[PDB]
Amino acid sequence: QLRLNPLLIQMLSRGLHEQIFGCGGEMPDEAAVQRSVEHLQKHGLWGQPATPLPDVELRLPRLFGGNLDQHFRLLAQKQSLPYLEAAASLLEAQLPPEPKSWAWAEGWTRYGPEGEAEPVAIPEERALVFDVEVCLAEGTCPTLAVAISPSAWYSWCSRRLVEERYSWTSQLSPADLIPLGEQLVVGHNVSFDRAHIREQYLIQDSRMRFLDTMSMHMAISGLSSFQRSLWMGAKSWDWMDISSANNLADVHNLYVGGPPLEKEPRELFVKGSMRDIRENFQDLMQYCARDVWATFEVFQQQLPLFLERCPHPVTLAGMLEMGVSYLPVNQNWERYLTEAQNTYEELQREMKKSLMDLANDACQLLSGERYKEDPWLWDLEWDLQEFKQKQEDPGPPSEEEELQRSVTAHNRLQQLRSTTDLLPKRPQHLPGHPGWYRKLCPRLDDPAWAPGPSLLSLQMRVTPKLMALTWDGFPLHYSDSHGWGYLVPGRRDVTCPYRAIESLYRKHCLEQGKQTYHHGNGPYNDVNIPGCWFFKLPHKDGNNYNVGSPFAKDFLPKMEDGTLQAGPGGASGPRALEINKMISFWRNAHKRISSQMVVWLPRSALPRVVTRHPSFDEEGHYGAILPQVVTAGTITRRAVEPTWLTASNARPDRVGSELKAMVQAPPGYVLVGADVDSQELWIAAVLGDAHFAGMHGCTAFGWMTLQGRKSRGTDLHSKTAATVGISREHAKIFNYGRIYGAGQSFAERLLMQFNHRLTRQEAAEKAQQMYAVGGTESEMFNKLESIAMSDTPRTPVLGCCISRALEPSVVQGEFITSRVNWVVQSSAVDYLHLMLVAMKWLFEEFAIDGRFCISIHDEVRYLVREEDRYRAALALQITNLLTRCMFAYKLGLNDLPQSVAFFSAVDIDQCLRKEVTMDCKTPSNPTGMERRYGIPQGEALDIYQIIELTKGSLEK
Amino acid sequence: EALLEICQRRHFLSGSKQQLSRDSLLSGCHPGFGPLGVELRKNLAAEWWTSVVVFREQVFPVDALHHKPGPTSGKLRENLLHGALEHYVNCLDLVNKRLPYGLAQIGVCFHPVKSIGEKTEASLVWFTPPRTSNQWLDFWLRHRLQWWRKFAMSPSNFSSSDCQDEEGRKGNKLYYNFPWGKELIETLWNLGDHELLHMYPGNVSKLHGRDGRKNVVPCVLSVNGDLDRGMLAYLYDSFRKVLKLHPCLAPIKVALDVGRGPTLELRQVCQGLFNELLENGISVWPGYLETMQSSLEQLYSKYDEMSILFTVLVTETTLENGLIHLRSRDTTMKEMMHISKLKDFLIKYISSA
Amino acid sequence: EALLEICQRRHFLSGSKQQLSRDSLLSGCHPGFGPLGVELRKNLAAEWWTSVVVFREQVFPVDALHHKPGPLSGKLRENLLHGALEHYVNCLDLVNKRLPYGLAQIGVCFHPVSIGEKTEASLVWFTPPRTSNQWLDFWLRHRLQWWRKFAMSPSNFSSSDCQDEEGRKGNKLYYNFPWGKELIETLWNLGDHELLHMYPGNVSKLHGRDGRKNVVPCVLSVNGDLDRGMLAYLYDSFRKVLKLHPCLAPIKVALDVGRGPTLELRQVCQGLFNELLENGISVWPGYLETMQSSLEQLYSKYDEMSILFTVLVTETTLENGLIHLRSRDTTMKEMMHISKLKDFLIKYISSA
DNA sequence: GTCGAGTCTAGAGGAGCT
DNA sequence: CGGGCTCCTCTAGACTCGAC
Ligand SMILES: Nc1ccn([C@H]2C[C@H](O)[C@@H](COP(=O)(O)OP(=O)(O)OP(=O)(O)O)O2)c(=O)n1
Ligand SMILES: [Ca+2]
Repeated sequence: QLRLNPLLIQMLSRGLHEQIFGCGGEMPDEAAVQRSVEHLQKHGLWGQPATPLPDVELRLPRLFGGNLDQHFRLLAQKQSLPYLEAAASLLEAQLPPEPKSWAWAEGWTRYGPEGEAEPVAIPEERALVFDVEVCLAEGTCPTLAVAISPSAWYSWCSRRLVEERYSWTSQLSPADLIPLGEQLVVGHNVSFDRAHIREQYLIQDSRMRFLDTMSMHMAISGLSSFQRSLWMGAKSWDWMDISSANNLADVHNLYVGGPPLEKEPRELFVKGSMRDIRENFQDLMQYCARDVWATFEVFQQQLPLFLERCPHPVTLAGMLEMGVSYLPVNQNWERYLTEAQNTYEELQREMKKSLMDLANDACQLLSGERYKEDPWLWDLEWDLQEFKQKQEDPGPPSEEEELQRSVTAHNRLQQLRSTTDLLPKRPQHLPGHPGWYRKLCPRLDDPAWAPGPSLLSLQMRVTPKLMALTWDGFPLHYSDSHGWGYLVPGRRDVTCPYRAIESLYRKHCLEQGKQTYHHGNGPYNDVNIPGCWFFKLPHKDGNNYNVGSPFAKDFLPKMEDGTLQAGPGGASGPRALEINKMISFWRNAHKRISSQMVVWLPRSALPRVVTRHPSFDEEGHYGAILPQVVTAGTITRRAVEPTWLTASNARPDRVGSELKAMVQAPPGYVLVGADVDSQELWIAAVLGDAHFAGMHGCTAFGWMTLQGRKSRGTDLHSKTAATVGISREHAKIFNYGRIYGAGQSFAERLLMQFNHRLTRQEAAEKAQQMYAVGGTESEMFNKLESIAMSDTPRTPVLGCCISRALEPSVVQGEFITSRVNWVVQSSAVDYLHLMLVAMKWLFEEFAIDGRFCISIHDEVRYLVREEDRYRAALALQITNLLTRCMFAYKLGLNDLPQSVAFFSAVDIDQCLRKEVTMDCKTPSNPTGMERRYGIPQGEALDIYQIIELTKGSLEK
Repeated sequence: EALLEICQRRHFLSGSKQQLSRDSLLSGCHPGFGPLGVELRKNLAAEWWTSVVVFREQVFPVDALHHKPGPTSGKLRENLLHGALEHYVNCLDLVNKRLPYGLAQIGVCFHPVKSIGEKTEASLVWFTPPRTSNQWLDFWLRHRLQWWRKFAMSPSNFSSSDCQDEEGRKGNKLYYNFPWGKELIETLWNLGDHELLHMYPGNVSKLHGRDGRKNVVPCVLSVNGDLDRGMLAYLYDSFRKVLKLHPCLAPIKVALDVGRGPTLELRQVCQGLFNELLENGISVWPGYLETMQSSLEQLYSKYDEMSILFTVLVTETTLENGLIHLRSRDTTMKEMMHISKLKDFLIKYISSA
Repeated sequence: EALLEICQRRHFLSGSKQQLSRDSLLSGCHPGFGPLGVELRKNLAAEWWTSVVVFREQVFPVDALHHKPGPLSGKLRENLLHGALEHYVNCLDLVNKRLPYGLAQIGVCFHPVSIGEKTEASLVWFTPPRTSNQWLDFWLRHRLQWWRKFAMSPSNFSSSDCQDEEGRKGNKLYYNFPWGKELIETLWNLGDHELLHMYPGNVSKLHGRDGRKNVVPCVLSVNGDLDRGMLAYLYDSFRKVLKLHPCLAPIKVALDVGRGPTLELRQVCQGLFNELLENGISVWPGYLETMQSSLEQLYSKYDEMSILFTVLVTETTLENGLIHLRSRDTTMKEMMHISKLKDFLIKYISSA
């Protein structure tokens, strides 16, 4: 079984190479082999021996087609046929005019000829153009929808719109969604519209696929984010006429160019109420129909161009599968939300106490104008606005005396109540407090009013002044042109008190043990605070950036070091930094996470496997979140989702960062998945190898990438990390910056940021050594730039073209870095498409009960049946093998090394956590997953364990 | 200590300096509390009751007697736990044998010191299914610690410590970082059903509580706060000499005053306002009855040492335009407010705190 | 008999059926009170506090310990009077030695019978001897008014004059229980004797400012049993319905649920329950029950528990928001909007 | 007629992920 | 020339509308 490359690389075993690449491989060019050996020994890499990995014998399923490419093309065609048929039928359809009067009934209504509305249970069509309107006021329920069929027009109205009721249940169920059922549903940003179809939430997958015109626009003529900013600012420059923003207005104006598409100015769904929508029903339905028609036009103008520029059937057959993502949740989701919000509120309230105390004690400086000598609160607005206008014991009182005194005091009090008329109708807000203090206190009219300066936070520009922060014995100071700095005293060229600052620095230098005398980011004398020098704070991104807050996570090392100190002293500044670092993520992401649309499956909708499992709680609720993924949201055609592709991994200190761990498979199901090992690194290495000599590891970079393992710690990431001293997860950033055009200064800054021990000189020397290296990775760079500079850059594997906005004909040498990165990133997207096609083929062929769950780029999760976890793991290993072999085949290599042929580990867990051996202990989850929710640690299996468990057979 | 002098002078404590030492205050041998310490402790008890008993469908009050009758002769109770267990079977009729449920109490417990010390302690006895005992213990640990930290100026002084019993029973211990050291203010114990079976010998079908569809003998959990040491912790926490007690814990909220004249109309207005605030649950210090007229600086210092949230000054001008002078303990900034709106602002300030 | 059976069953009087006795309830030697009895006594104590301490600027709370150490070998306190006198000298600082002023307390007092403890409400009034009898009559009138205020039949709360063994005048209050009049409060004009005894020599400390001159003040003791007052009001209130006063009844509104779906209707019930509690209305969470009894049986049970109103949430409450509202006193059923309920209840409690 | 509060928007800087 | 994205809060400017 053992086989070797001409450069002594253990290649794929005989029993697998014969089944995949077939016999008859030509002998490699001996001149090329000698050239590669000379190149390897030029950099001192030839002659290093590697251990022979145990060869794998496996009976692969029949790869019909003739070779790998034909096999994948046939799979993609057989998967995408019934939906391409429906899309074609949509393209060749004549539609009657939009009805003038829309039905008001509840449910689906079909408009026959002459606009005759007819109640129909569901659209009896295999192809629809869809749009769902949602009233944000009430919640996340669908409000109304209009659908376009090849024959008729359809409209949908909900109970919560046609029917009035005091209360509607807040927990969504599939009984208040849109019933749409080999169906195809077309729409612009159809991920939003998919989430409101009731059959998309069952575990058993109905054969429905969704086509997105937003994704097709991004594929055909997408635009970079910087190019997005330039295009918006305007609204060579020829690209501004072949590309547009992702709005249906701009997309329609680009592809179709008809009369401008008009949106409703009132925004009765975003900023309106249910009564406002019952009032303007016909207007909103007609706007919905106009948008559906614009989507139909854009689809007609887009389907040809997409198949022209993305002609491989695998691209579409994978984009169809990448839009049926499915996350199952349970009652632990609500617990997670409540616990994370409560912990966030606790820590925020602690910090607010600490700051509001400092605010209140500073108002006492107003008496006597003492703030003028405060080196922090001297430049604030300390103004007061005036109020505006238009005997011996008598004895026990008798009862009549009691009543008379009571009533007369009451009347004396109530007669003054009439003097309210002299008060202005606008109530003044804290006129007796200084100016900087009124702004911190919410007005009494606010529904969330709290006593004191309740609006204070660490990001405000007064907090580094109320905390009396100092940097190296210098008071912090803010300039409107340089961000935060500090006032180095002793310069001789409300006023700034410079004698107070000199006294403060003298006290610091005589107490701490210290001694024109300072060197820092530089005396930017444009600020010109009299009597002192304004030195800027050093920012982690360089000396050109501005620090937006001295409480950023890059200052905690400087805080603990002793340069950045708080005035109160002790653990006040460190605790402020720690709490900010703990609540940074949830502060941004709580509106996203808490507003996810969860639909709770009733016990009737759950399958028998779930309901008969001994772990099925009769009191718990099981639901599902359909991620609203845009299957192509970048110029590189990556998927985009604001929450789940941005979800944080469980950190020990981050609040709410156990988000993905709350995606827990239902009883009877397990989550089988794997992560591609050094995906883009191997892609770049194999591209360089195919460009250099046509053998794996012919280049020095390819040989370095290929030789090693992650477990042994001898892989390229770990080797680089040990070489520099940084962690592997930061060696990723370091090497990826090196590949993606980062200069040596970036490496210097990265080393100084990560490895605090390394000074400027050491980091600069190491960066120069590692970038100086006719280099180790020169062939990969040359091939990537050759692909980028060609007339029509295409992916070497599937052939998908670059966006028309990024061709060299329309751009005269600009945005070149984005184009060169597009090659590798779109190659990764092609890898993902191939994996999805192959996994779907294997599941269909060998009768594995499971469905695609989610794919966060390099990762791919499948909600497989519990009994099919090992067959699914074997299928995942086989698909990785075939994807790598196809990648090699399309590059003309005809062989695959054994090291990269299989997944390092196929995780079989009941959560979406990164590693199986993780308890996900965060401030919001201090006990852990197992203690609180009862999630046992899963198992990660290698290829050999999977073969031993499955006997190497996918059939069972 | 200056704080103890302030507490004696401002009638938070009682007795002489010799009678009020750290050990006597921490034991219960102090002569008692002043009229302000009584109200601060009442505020603590009210907040504890609100947090624990009021907003729970399952927590009920319980009446445990002060003396332990019978075996030869009786004694004085040392904890409220023992008396609460005697009501477990009777209180299963209220919850219809549903679990979990609780019994809560605030009372004085007598500890040998041979001197005798009295402590005001708030206890919750939580009967939970044995499978959920650890999760309920963690829940109550978090709930109690956040309740203690809620009114604190420095919540980091309150801490927690996971402990263990002689019988290997998991527990917890809260603390307050007093200037000398850490002192135990609360203790949560996962006792189990040993005490229930010892107290109720015989058939255990009498003790069965419904864990959903499964009857089970509950595991007992006990929480035992310390209200006397709690208010001493808050007096040390709050402490220009000012006691920055929480707006919900400050014994006195507002302090009324007067001008020089006209006395007959100003005193009628002040009596009307005084009755207005008392009818709305705002404790008032009748400073307009004082026979001695002092500089506003001295009066302000006196009111700050007593934790007075606001100082209301009614002058002859109030008779014309209805405006009063309002001062704030926290900021020392004087504002003008119409006398008709004062009660609403004060209720807003106390509730929103 | 029937009343005590109801009270024990409805958790007014905790303990065994045989363990409850008339003389055990009138002596403090009883197992204790159920949660309803505890909340009723808490209501009574709050009413006493508001009507004595809160509105009077001369009255301050006092902190007396349970035990009395030192040679007389400690001793449990038998009355709240002596602990108040020990605070007399140091509590002249609150009023700047100005007379009159008072010290009021509610606490437990241990009476030998067996040790039978009674929770008593006391007020010691330090007044100059000139106006002692006038203040005694004033307090007598006010205490009688307070006791009669909540009574459904205020004719039973009588009063009488008495002479002490030392010739000191005083008054006594009695509730006319069905078996006879039991003493629920007593007022005494004991003058200075004790203040001097407890403080022999240096009467300059005991002197109080009776206007301009300084005098030693006569003390007045008003002492009333809150436990026997609770018994008196339970007998006053008591078809088996306990018509306790709205300000004394432990639980005001009994919240309930009546139909399906369970999870949609219990969210409404929980929201209403949280709203009512935030405004200081005691609610009985009857909606948590899984096994539903007859509506008439719930009405009888809640009438026995002195719950003012019964609120029923049904299917219709989801459509138009109307809840069923039943009044304990008038046994009248009506429908009102759920948003109007809290204001209605607050105004009803305030009106009484 | 003029002036201050509510609103609305846009830019800067920080922070998640791959 | 690290790249591609996503979203958040804080601040300053501009505009509008009602009240003196
Ligand atoms: N700072 C980063 C992080 C990631 N990526 C790209 C390159 C990777 O190929 C891809 C996936 O990131 P991974 O973290 O998976 O990088 P690796 O695949 O090298 O990690 P591993 O080998 O552990 O899968 O994203 C990048 O360019 N820059
Ligand atoms: Ca990877």
